[PDB]
Amino acid sequence: SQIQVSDVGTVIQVGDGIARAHGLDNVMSGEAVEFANAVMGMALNLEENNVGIVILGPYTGIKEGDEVRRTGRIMEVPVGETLIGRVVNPLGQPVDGLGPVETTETRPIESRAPGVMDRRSVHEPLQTGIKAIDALVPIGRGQRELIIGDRQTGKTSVAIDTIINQKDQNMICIYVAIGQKESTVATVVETLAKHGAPDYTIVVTASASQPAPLLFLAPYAGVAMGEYFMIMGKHVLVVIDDLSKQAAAYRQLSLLLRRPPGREAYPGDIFYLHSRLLERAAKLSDAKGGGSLTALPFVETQAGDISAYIPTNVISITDGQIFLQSDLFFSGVRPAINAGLSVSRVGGAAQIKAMKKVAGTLRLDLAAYRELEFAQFSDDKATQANVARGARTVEVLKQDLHQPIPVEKQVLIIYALTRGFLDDIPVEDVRRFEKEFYLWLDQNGQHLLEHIRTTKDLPNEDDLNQAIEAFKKTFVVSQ
Amino acid sequence: MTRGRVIQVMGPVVDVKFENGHLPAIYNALKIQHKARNENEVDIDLTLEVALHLGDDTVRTIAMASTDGLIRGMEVIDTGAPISVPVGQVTLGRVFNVLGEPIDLEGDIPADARRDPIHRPAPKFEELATEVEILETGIKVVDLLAPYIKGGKIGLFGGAGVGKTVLIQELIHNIAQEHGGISVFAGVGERTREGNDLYHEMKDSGVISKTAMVFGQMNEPPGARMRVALTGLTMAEYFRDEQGQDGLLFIDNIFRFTQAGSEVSALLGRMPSAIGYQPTLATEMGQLQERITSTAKGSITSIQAIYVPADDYTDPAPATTFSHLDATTNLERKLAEMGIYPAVDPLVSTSRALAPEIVGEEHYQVARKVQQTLERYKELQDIIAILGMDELSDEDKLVVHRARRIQFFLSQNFHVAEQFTGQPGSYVPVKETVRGFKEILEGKYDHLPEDRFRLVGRIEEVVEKAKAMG
Amino acid sequence: MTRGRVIQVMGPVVDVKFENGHLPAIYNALKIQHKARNENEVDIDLTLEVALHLGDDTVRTIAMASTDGLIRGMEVIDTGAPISVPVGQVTLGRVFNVLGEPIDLEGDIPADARRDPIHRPAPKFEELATEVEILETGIKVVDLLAPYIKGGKIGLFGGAGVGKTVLIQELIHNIAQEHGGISVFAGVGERTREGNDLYHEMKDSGVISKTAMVFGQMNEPPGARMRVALTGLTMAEYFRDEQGQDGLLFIDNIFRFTQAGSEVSALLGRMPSAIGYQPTLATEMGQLQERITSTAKGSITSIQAIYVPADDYTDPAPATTFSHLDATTNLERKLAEMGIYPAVDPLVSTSRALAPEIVGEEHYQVARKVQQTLERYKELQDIIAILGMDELSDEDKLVVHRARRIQFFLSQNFHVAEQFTGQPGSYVPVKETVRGFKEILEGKYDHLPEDRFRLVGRIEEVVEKAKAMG
Repeated sequence: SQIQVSDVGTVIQVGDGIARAHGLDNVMSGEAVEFANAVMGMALNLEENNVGIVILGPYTGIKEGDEVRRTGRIMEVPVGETLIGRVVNPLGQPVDGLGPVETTETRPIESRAPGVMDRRSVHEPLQTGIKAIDALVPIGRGQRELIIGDRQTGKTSVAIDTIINQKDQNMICIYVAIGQKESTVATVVETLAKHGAPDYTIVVTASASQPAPLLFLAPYAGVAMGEYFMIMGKHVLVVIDDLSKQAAAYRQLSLLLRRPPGREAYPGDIFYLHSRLLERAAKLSDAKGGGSLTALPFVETQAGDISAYIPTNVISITDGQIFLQSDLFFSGVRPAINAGLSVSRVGGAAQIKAMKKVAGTLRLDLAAYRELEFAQFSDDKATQANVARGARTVEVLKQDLHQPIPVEKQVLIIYALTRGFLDDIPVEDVRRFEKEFYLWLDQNGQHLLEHIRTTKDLPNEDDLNQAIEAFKKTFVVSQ
Repeated sequence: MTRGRVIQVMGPVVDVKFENGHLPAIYNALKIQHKARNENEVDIDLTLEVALHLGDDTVRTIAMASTDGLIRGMEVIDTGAPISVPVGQVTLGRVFNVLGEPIDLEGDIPADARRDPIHRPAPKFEELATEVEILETGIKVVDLLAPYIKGGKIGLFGGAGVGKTVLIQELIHNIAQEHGGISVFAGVGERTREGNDLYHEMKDSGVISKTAMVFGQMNEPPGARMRVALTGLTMAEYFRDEQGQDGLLFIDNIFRFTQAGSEVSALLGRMPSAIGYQPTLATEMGQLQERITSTAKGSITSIQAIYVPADDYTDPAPATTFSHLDATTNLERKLAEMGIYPAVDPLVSTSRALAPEIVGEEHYQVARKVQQTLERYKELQDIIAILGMDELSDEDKLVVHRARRIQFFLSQNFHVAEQFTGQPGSYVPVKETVRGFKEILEGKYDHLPEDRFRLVGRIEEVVEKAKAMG
Repeated sequence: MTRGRVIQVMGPVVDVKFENGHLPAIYNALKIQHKARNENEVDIDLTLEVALHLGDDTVRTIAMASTDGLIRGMEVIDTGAPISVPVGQVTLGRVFNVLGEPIDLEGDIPADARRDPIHRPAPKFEELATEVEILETGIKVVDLLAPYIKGGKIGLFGGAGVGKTVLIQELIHNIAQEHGGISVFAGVGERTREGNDLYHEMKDSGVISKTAMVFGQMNEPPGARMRVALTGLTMAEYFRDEQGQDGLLFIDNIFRFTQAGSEVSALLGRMPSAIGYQPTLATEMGQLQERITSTAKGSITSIQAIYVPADDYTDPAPATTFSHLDATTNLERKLAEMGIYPAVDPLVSTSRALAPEIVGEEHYQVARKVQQTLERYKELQDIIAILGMDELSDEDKLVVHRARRIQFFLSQNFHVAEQFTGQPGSYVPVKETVRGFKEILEGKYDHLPEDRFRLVGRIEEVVEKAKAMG
């Protein structure tokens, strides 16, 4: 098994990013093979008289006759620290143009997920800095929280702010945009640079223009790079800007190979395609150095139809979902979070006591308000009382893009409106009260917030004090 | 010799060609144990289950692990038997994969161990028990309103903050105690995260010493997820067969079992059927389900957790499944909010066994009554929140009164609850269960404050609960 | 030499076999120029785009014209490059087919002409512009409520007696003027009748000197209709690339583009996907759409007219399309009836760009307000036609008042309207646009009669309109 055809093949058919070659007698299924023109390809089907190769780049340079050579490496990707601050395609080849990625270690794309015993329950939260989410939809390190919604609901932004808010914490963010527009990718990577985020973020890119194979691979190359830090003591957050686009790329590549379709043209292994992917996001045991890879899967819903195939699949995998309402967005409610349907399961054992106590009532105050209003145009007197702070909560949850809020000052504001310390001020000045109270606390309460922080609790000293301390500001505010 | 060689590798499907007309039978295990002869290869260790005989001395096989690294030409060996697995005391308190290898950290099973083949024909007609006899779980709601049958199939509905794990745990406990029966838990394609939680929950509840576990989770290739229910079934069968016990078989999400089936079918090259399912759906279910039963000796009762494809129950997979269910246990996130645990819906949970021909007038009569009184109370609520409780047609108030005691009397002290309540836990036998509700319906406890029948056992405990705050 | 020969002819699909292992690459053009050697044959002149390499020195090809008359054996020649087309000033004011041949009567393009291949990879990541900068169209409704982005994709909805052609025409004009940018119009499978009308409408509006056109109409074989969007794209790319302009690309009915795709896919022998579409749908769209953008030098903004498969927007084709749209312009046959032209719905037309992070509080604030005041007025109508305008909750009347001036102030003097109005035409810059609505909202013009802000430009013109009938 050395030099001859055993390590060298010849293309029989090239077309639609797929190729069939004779030879390659010694290739291992999953092996990255290399075409003469130097494009890479992965061998999928090991058939008796040919090999099914999925081309990972330009397929027009390849013609029948082109030579195909074995590399002897199961599909892998460069992994390391050098990736940080770099924009690379799914194959670890940089595309930002800042020169080569000097990596030494490598990891295989498809790898086994942490065992049943290899894990430990999530408890450390993950501060998204996005008010509505940290209080109502907590995310813990090692969780997979699906964020699903229609196009233009602000799904990308949420993951952006979340990444920006990872400068304090020890997180190595990874953004994998599958099927997105390079333009949008560029602008995203540019706003990240602004907020000093590529210091801890890697960006794998598989734009709308690239052949299905790359989109199909992008999530996996992403988890790999992230698995490095995770399975090595570090904490990683992985965001996949679009699993629908991957699914679709998969479907395409599938039918191209003429694999019999299953429901909705989608192969029989469409679920496993995602499941095996998100099972790798775990919370490693202290015995394995409790690393943690959190996962934020994006699913784009056509017309808000959750019930759809792919969305229902990816829902039955993840530990809860964040629902971005379409109408909520355009009418003016960023973040367009649809509290009700949104749900986080590991949510709870994530929050720090500060958030635990105050955020509890928030669900109710919002709950009542939600059921009280299709009847657009009047209702009980007790309900006229409920609508009070309920209307003001909605104004506090609303948050401004690119402005991540740290927990300490966040637990106080979520406190105020739930303790009436805001009900006296109309919705008109609620958001003003926020900006106000924040800077006031950063100064006067710069000794109080530290109590919320260091302890993660807000018992007696904190509850009593803060109660009267909110007054320090409300009783000094403008009209 | 009996050595084949790899011909093709289509993802999890692998074809092997055998020389000297050896040809391993359908369902036989094939090990591929290859050591890399060079830096351009990888070390392979994989078992493949034979699926068909395509002719020309070739068998199409389904791999039980990942096929990455296979090279056309690798030699395959025939084990001679289907995937065999450890059975006995040796499996209790331990977690394994489809192959039967432990996946916990307690060391490995000895070669002395008995190992049974997972594939095996179900009991012969002459071998089954004739009379339908109910299995008592010491749990009121269950034993009264939706009696479980010894050897039948219960569908467990509900599983998100409703107490699904506690109920399973409490079940593994009572049977193990008042019946002396081991339970077996099969996790089929459904969140490793959860598998870990439950395992640990079983350490603390202590019920893990009375249960063997098998996990073929959501990250497993189709073959693994498809066969794990057979592995866990075998391990459980050994007790009913050899040690005549009335044991349990929990399968968490049987749907993933069928999903795993279609996922493979397609790959084998089978003509898709309704909704891309396998043409072979019904058959694969029946073969799994027909082994779960009570023979002359012991029995196997299964509580299968069902999770339908996005609200739809007419979908082939579950449509097929229900044909084997003898009762349904619906856990509702409403009774739970009220604090009525077990959150077992007394009006949706149904049983093929709530028939006087089986439970008699005593049980049946009382049962349909508790189900009826709850009917009135359930429908009135709307009238309540409008006209109030003031003068609600005399008798109707009498019902709203008695009902509230009834639904409250249905909650219970779970032995696994003591962990955080203090209260030790109950085990009310159907006999005492019926009586409790019998007298309640007779209004013989209409002078007590609601919370008196709250979270107890027999009706006596309600009286003891009486001498507290009234 | 590099000469192949026809092997098969399956409608528009034609297979060619090449000798001496020449094999033309995928996307290469193949000309068949055959002269009838007898009375039993016909003269053939046809270009074929290579689609795949089926092996045995054979390429499956898609013909760009009709295959009637092909004879197995005809010789095929490889041009060496993909369908190349004329780019530059030479294309302006002219109409062509997919191949790049003019179809107007102004004579033929010289051989000196530069010709670019239609198939080409989109700009490199490092090559794109980083900041999202809005493209100003001097049109109020647009620039305020649904800002177009330089290089993005606008979906134009509505096109039957609502003023769709005027808006396109008025667009080709403003950009050509205040931006110095050429536009390109691609008609894809959609009524020759209409193509003729628009061409002529462009003669009179005079905007045709600033626009090159390409028609691959409804009578064209799949190949023609599929590639015309690439031809017109190339012609437009030359300006952004070589002459750094911020040009436009109109594609009338991109849906027919994808429909043309599936129509071919089937013929190539591809496994149909959802709704018989091509398994390759997403990819073909992205490859077309990813070239439309702003690089370091210039930009390409496209206003794609979308026509969904009978009211349904979840259908694959449009589902795919929307993923690339940065804004939607809905022309409604209601505002038009009212006489409010452009009939651009100020509440349905949406933009990815109406965000303060891009347009700032000045623009954004004013925008969401104009959108909100219109909300009240829109919902009240029903109350109006019932209880009248008498004493409508003070403030609400104030809104019904201010609103009516607002929706009226949104109409405009189109430069292309002067043709039949007399009024010359406007170009209100977003800065002045915002101000106009700013003050209006401040009620600073609540004493003027509705028609005063009717069909004008800035808010000044309203005052000049004041000194007429009041």
